[PDB]
Amino acid sequence: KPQLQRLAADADVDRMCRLLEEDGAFILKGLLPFDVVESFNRELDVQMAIPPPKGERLLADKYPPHFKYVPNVATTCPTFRNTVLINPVIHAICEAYFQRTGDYWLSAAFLREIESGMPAQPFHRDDATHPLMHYQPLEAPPVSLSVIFPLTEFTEENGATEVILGSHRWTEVGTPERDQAVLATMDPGDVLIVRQRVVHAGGGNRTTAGKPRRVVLAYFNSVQLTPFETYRTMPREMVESMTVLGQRMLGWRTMKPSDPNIVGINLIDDKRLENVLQLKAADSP
Amino acid sequence: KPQLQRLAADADVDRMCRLLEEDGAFILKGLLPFDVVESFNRELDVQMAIPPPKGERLLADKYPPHFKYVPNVATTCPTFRNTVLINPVIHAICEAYFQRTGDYWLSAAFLREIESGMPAQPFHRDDATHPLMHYQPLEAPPVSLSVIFPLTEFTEENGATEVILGSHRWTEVGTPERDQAVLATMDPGDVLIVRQRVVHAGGGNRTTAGKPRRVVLAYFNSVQLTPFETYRTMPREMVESMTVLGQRMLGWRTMKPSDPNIVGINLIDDKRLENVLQLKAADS
Ligand SMILES: [Co+2]
Ligand SMILES: [Fe+2]
Ligand SMILES: [Fe+2]
Repeated sequence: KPQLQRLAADADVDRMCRLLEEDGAFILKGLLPFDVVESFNRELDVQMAIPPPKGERLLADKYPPHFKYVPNVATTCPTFRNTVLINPVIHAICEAYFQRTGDYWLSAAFLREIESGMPAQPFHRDDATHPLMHYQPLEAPPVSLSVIFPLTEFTEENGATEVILGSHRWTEVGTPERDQAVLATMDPGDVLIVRQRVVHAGGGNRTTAGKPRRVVLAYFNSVQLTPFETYRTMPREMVESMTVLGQRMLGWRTMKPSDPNIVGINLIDDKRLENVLQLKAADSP
Repeated sequence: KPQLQRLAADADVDRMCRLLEEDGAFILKGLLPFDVVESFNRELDVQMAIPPPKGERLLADKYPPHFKYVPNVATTCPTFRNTVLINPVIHAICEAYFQRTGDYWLSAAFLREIESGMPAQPFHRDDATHPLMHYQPLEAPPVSLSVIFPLTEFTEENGATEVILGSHRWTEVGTPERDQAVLATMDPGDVLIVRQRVVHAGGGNRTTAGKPRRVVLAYFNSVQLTPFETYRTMPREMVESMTVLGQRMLGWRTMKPSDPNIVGINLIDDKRLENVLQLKAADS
């Protein structure tokens, strides 16, 4: 079976862009150094250690108490906010991928941890958070890109993501067989990039030794689509410590869909949002 | 030749909905009382008298100087924010129209004034702010609704909006003649309601004298779609003086697209935005 291509960080962007249209997915090998990965893991550990609140939790309250989830990791994990989120290889890919739709930003970035004994996900498309995506035709400009960060090893046994190459060209998901998929086996620091409409499934975790598989999922969307997570409650001090790119990703700046939108989006008083807010940024100068 | 149906403000919503799927548009007669129309007009006169800006204007700078425009009237006109934005009939229509896509909110509401001697708009659909709308099939859940408030009289002289009935079912805009459209002639306090994909055009203004024609356009979108105007810089006192419904329309609350989105949208910390912000409201 044709496998997912593993590319070094210096790989050609045109090539990556074409990989996404032909195969629908690929892996960037060793993008994040191990020190970044381990700093990110420790920040995430802090969040998972927090005793559960007394109040409502929108997603978590639907699941049993052993559910492992960290929402909107950019507000609590400085390593993601300052290093992972603004990786220039990721954004080179995004800019080439989103060329026909225009600007993109971060819709969500969150931790999942899959424990030993968990079954695999059903095969699906990532068209549920913004259901209108389910009706976009294949040839329309893509509005969503999935970026999957393994924070432990992804192996065959512990549930490496199952991806069916070319499946973004299918009419429906149907009920595909597992052996039609290939495995995104990976080391921490690798990155898996998945095109809109590609049929895939988390592999669960069939190990029995008690070692959980840890994944951070980041969804970059056209700025036409409302971010699932809103970063508007970030303190000004935190917002201003980020770079312009980071501020743009977290919804703090006016953005531009492609023509025929010739004005922009996410603005106020006919001015750019960062101007009305007098937003400073770390790399303004 | 079929005309725009004129309906009483208290008409049945099922009939308003049949019209939007058959004609694609209709007119509500006398929805806003005269005292609402007058105070709204007074609040817009204040903004119209604000001196010309010193910095860039994202929209205004794109067009010649006869472009009279007041963006995001929700933040500067209390009558719109406290009365027109939350009108219960408008929302009965919206809830029915957006049933398949789920929750909706305000993408934009703004004032345009069209002086004498202005030519009509080219025929078009309202699919430019969110270009992905161009590729949605006709059968897919609608994600946008246009609500047009005449603040002066719309007449055949001064450029009442031209609407081509049933044109939401066309594959493309094409090159339609002006005589394929019917005119949304209205008095202030009426409301023109236009379905997504309906071909239409601003009438311009064929008059030679007279004050400009004045219109407030509100675009209501699925909460899946990012609001053109962000109301996030409204002061907390202003936000908490509004009703829950008002806060939802202006992006200050977590919202719910339809299943299979089973969590919602516009949340933070796995919590509702209004709960993180400890947001009071006029009616909660
Ligand atoms: Co003719
Ligand atoms: Fe998925
Ligand atoms: Fe229009």
